[PDB]
Amino acid sequence: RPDFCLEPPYTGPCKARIIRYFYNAKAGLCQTFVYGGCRAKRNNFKSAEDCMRTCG
Amino acid sequence: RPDFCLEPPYTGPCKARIIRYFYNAKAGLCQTFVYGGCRAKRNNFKSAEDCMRTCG
Amino acid sequence: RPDFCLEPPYTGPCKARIIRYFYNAKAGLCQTFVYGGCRAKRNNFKSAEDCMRTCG
Amino acid sequence: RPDFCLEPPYTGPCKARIIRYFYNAKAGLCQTFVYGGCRAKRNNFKSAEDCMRTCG
Amino acid sequence: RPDFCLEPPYTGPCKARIIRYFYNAKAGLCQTFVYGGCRAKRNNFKSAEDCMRTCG
Amino acid sequence: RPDFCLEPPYTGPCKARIIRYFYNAKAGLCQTFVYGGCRAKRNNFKSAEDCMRTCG
Amino acid sequence: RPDFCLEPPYTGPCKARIIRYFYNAKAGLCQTFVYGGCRAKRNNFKSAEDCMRTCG
Amino acid sequence: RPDFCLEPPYTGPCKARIIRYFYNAKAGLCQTFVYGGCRAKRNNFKSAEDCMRTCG
Amino acid sequence: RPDFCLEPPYTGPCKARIIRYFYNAKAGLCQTFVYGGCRAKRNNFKSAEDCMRTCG
Amino acid sequence: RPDFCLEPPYTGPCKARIIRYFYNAKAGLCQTFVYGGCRAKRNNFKSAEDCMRTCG
Repeated sequence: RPDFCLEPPYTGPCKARIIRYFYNAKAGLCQTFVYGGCRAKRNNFKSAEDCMRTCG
Repeated sequence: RPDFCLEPPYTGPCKARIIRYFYNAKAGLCQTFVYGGCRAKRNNFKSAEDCMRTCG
Repeated sequence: RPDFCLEPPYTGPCKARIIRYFYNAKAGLCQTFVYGGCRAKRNNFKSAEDCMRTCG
Repeated sequence: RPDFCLEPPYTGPCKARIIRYFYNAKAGLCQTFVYGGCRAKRNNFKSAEDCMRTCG
Repeated sequence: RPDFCLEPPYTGPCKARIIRYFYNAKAGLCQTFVYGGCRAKRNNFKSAEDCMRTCG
Repeated sequence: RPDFCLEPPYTGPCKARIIRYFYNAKAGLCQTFVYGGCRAKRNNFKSAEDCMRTCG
Repeated sequence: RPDFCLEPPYTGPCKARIIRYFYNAKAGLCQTFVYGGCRAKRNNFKSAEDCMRTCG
Repeated sequence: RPDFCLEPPYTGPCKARIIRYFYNAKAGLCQTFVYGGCRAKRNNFKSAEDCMRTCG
Repeated sequence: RPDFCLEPPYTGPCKARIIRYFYNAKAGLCQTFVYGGCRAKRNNFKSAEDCMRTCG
Repeated sequence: RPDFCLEPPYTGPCKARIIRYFYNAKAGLCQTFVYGGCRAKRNNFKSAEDCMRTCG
């Protein structure tokens, strides 16, 4: 799996409360987190399917 | 049905106001609740279809 | 995890070509499969989020 | 619950393969079926949430 | 039409601002209202299609 | 209501099987029909909400 | 085109921040506006496709 | 408006029947067409909102 | 690519927190930003697919 | 970018006609392709946003 899959979720400086998925390396699966709407990091997926396939 | 279907809905510490479904064992059906966006428990479904099938 | 998470994906007798998710116990993650539209088994999720949480 | 909730699912004369929900009075929950796209009966829901609330 | 179709829309105690549909018996059609996310009444539909068919 | 609301649903020459809504003047409400994907007439709505408001 | 297509967008008294489309007669096209969630006027479309066809 | 807004809709060699929008320069608005799923040209929009804004 | 693809993202005067995509000419790809809900500029896409094709 | 981003799109053995995105290394952007519904490879994204961020 890609190295960015090991990064902690990043909400960012923006004010939106949008649900995104990130890979939790410790748990071994993708979980939800609140994304601000801008300046996203690579461990940020709009689709859980994409999260599992890319990082799983 | 799985034991987690008996736990009460858990909103969590996050600030989002997202609608999710949980199985209400008493009522015998799935109902809506507000999910915060993180630290979800197992009785939390994005799709009502999934909620009925998994817990119904 | 629930025992139904161990059953193979079931397309069913119906003629629709709808994408659903099922838990692949060997792979340790949820994958896609084509659902016919009726007579679904429990290892059938409309949302990948629901699949990981329920069976992961 | 409304009397139409006791009707069997009706696919109709049209050629589409769309997933809809109907209340299965015997099973006591909503299930999926393939809707043709036209001439729908009342026990036909686009949302599973609506199906459980209206007929549950 | 079902008796619950005659009830006024109920937002509920929760804080979400989700759009739902309710049947306006006076107007003879379904209209939008803001649902809080929990403790929904029967005259609350996620889909306008479901609202017209159930109450129309 | 607009005059186009009185027109019969028009599927068109294209091959797609997409669900759309049209106003049924006789029934006094919007119903579903299968749209081919091209050369749409005015009594064709992607949203049932839009159909009721425009033609209801 | 219908006369309601000439009305200015109406947000309404409700507290939601939902994106809707309205026909801008001067610009000759549909644009976005923030709908409150209730008491909608006719120049309010959930789908841009519906807006262009109904008012264009 | 961009020059690609003047090109005719292109379905492509693929077998899917997906609805997309294209700008009809003559009609002065965006209309639907069936996209095959691959080798898309620039006058192909997933969202009608994007089509009006980009080409309108 | 169109000249509007070079303009910075514009949130606008409205109060909604909606995610949209804009083309980042320097980065050479589309990124997310928070749109207010009204008075949109041309470098604002509802679909990321549309953003890459139009500006990429 | 990950090595799987260099792989050609893979439709698979299944019979569904679902649109997915894949990274076209030569073009330097994500494009659409038809996915069969099963046995997906890593260069397969449900969201174009995810495709650009993961492979861009």
